[PDB]
Amino acid sequence: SVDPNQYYKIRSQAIHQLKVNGEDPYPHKFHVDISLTDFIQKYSHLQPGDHLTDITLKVAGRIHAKRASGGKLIFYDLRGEGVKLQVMANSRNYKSEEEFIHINNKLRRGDIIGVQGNPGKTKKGELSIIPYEITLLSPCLHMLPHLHFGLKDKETRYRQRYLDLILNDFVRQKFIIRSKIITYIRSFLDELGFLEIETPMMNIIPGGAVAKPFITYHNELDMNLYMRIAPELYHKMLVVGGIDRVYEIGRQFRNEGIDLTHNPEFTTCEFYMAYADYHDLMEITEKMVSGMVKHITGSYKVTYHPDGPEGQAYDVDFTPPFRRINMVEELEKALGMKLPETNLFETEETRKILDDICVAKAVECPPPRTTARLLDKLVGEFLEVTCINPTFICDHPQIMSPLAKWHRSKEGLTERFELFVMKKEICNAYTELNDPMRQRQLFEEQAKAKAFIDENFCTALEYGLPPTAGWGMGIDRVAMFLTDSNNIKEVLLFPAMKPE
Amino acid sequence: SVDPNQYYKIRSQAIHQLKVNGEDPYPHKFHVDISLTDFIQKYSHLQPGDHLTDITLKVAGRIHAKRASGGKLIFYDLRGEGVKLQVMANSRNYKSEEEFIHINNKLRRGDIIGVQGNPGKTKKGELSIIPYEITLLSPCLHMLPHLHFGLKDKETRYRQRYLDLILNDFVRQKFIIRSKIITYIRSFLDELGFLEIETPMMNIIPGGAVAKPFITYHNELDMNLYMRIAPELYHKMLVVGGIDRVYEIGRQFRNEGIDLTHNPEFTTCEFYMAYADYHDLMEITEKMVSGMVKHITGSYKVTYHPDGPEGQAYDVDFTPPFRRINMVEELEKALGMKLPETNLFETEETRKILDDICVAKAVECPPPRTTARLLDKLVGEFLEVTCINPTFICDHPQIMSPLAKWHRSKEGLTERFELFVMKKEICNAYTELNDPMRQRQLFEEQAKAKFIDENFCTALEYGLPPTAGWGMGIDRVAMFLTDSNNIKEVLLFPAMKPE
Repeated sequence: SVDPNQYYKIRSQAIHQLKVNGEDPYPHKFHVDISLTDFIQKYSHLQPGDHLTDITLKVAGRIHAKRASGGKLIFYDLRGEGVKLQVMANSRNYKSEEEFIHINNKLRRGDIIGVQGNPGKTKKGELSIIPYEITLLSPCLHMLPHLHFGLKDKETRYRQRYLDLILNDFVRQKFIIRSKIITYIRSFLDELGFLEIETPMMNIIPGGAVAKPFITYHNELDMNLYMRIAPELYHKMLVVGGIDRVYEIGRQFRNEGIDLTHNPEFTTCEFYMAYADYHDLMEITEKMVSGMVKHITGSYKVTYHPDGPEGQAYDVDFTPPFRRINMVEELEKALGMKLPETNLFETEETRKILDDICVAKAVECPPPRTTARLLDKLVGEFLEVTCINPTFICDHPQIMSPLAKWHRSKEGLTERFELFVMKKEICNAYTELNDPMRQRQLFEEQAKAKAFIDENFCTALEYGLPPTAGWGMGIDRVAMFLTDSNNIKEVLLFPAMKPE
Repeated sequence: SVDPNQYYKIRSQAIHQLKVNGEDPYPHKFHVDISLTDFIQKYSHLQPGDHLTDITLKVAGRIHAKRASGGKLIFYDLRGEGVKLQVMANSRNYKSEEEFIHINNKLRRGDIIGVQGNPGKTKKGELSIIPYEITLLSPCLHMLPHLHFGLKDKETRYRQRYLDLILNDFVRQKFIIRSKIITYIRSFLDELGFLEIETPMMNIIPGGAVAKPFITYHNELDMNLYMRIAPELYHKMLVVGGIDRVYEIGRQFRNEGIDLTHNPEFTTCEFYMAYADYHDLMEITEKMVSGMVKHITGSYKVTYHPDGPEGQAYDVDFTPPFRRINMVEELEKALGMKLPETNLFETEETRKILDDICVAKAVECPPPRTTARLLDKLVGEFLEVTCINPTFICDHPQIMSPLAKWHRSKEGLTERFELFVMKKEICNAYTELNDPMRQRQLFEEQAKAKFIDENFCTALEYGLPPTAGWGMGIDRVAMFLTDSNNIKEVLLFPAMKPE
């Protein structure tokens, strides 16, 4: 058999031969009279045997199958826009029989062609176009996988997305879903009077987050810049400036390991809303997420395959209202035991109480075994695994929530929630800090662990930030869950890949 | 008078004392019953003298002016959402007289306060809220500029945008316009069946563009990455994959000088459309841009100040159809002269004809004086300066358009256009190249003048349909539609040379 390299060499020669022969297989243009989708909807009503010799139309697409029948009849499987239309190339209906031979002899599977012909339906009842003229618009120089075998190797799909999209329609449907999600988010927030904003992705200071950053050098400034991890601080500065409702769906950057659940660049949505608290955002999140799912999917009911198409299937019910649980209470109810008072979560006596609880319940916790990390491990093992449907986990302790405002009624807790779906977090929200002295404390304590402080942002707080609530969502993970992908590369058009 | 640092120290102490005194001026929250804008529309019908003791409402905002009248009556100018509402704090109407004294003594200009009170209108006819209780929500610890004097120093405005927004409402309107522009573009393209996509901003190779790049090191990969200059190559790979219409409104990065018209990161919109040429995109561009202007501004007519509010004012008429000019033809018509044949633009004698023409018409052109650069200077001096209204400049010569497909009818020209507004280009479009050998040639020529995207060459070897591309600088469009002669005016947080 021919191998891929020999096929590519032979076909490049043929196309080169077409050029020198005055038949350049890359012509200036091909105006399409109608899309394949319109053609199918406009002419699906025809009866087996029909042929409209009175209507000539120009369509185009890519050849996926070429089946010769008798030598004066050829069938082409023409694909585009996720649909398919048969080209019944019948010599007697072509411009001329000599040209009919000439065009069929040059066309191969994968070629992009333009078809000018008549609508019709075969005797078997297959909607077809009877071509008067076929034009090779762009040839496929490479050998495509066997028809019906397709492209299944994930590494190849992710490194050649164009090939994945040529062969796999479900991949096209995935990225349509992803775009619909972002579009839906903008519609929802725009209708609530939020201003969609653009803030810097390059900053002079890295800031207090533990995340390892991308560093780049600015030659004109003789200075280093750091790629952003979140737009948070710029958004609140705009809230200080009087823009009460702001959101940004943008790229963030993390300089860490690349694998199936980690990409160096990713997409988040953050919004900040003056004079709201986390209960306001909870109601906002419920309506947005439930409405998104029903609008894009058709139902509140969604099935998801955490381990792959052949693995277990989980039914995820987005029917509002979402289940609401308070972290400490449900953790007590799930353990079947009373935990210490919430204002005692900083004493060492409660730390070992929790340490013992992890020992007794075989809950893994690597060092440091702090109260915060032990609680976090216990919650993930007793409360997050339970959250298959969308579930708000609420009122986290302060010792686990440094950035959030304190709870008004309950000592030691904060005004915070996390929305969990399929055991994973999909958005974070809490009432923000607006005391400039408290913000300076947090920046210094973050800096102490690093070894910077955003003095500009501290100054902005000194001018006055109103009470504000913040919200953040990972778009990629939402896209995974709504495209039934157990992998982040499935929802990234061009995922970062560890080089060959 | 007190200087700003002494004011900040005195007010910080006072707020600290409020804390230790159990009246923390940062309370958890303040629920607003109604926005200032809704309040104004709902209660502007009231009569001078009215006071609705039958309605209690909670509003909030920032104090911009505090004028005491007699000691039991104080007026506060409360601002928010770009609007303004007066608080007529009347002691007889407050919760209690001691609390009324206590709250007014702590409030200063700039403080964010919550007001619970009754709608009403004073005898002068000013819509007001009669407070039953005022709450300090966040104090302004810094001295603000004198009322009526505001913030005018551009450098200060750009380094403290929050302060610029506090003091200058026109700045708020500008960035509302900017968001409307991006939103309008998405609306237009989505309705034409375009898929809004996200393509990588980090790549392993810089690519052939002359642009100076940002380089960053990936530790886990032990490799350098380059910040993108355009998403072009990823979009066409998606068109190869069968997604015929794609667009991306995203950030690009250039590592060059920072000044009033240059920022290291900026926003463009690119889209690619299978089976279209530049005439298709010309009609698309006309409808999008004209419709955008009328939708956001209310008219096709826009006024613009290239040199500032006190300088010359230009009327820019976006009424379709836009004027269309063919570069070589109008350059001949404008020069009053016949140029050489369009297929002779590579001979040295045609280069010297043009060199002489620039000498005779005093058109500055620095070396190298190639045919391409001499034409470009002549076009900018004779054809682009005239383009005040939106004007399509079309059919550029091949010698000036390496990325564009060749024109079938006119030898030496390409299938290309540029949309010019106020003498500046705002979008470029042409019929793309899809011959994989030709793209490889272009990549090789780009590489010698310094790389080759082998992956993108392979994708073309699988087959790219005839496709047309389109690109627009959002920032420059935002400038022209917010009457800004400066890029920092349309960037929320512009890059700034270190103090």
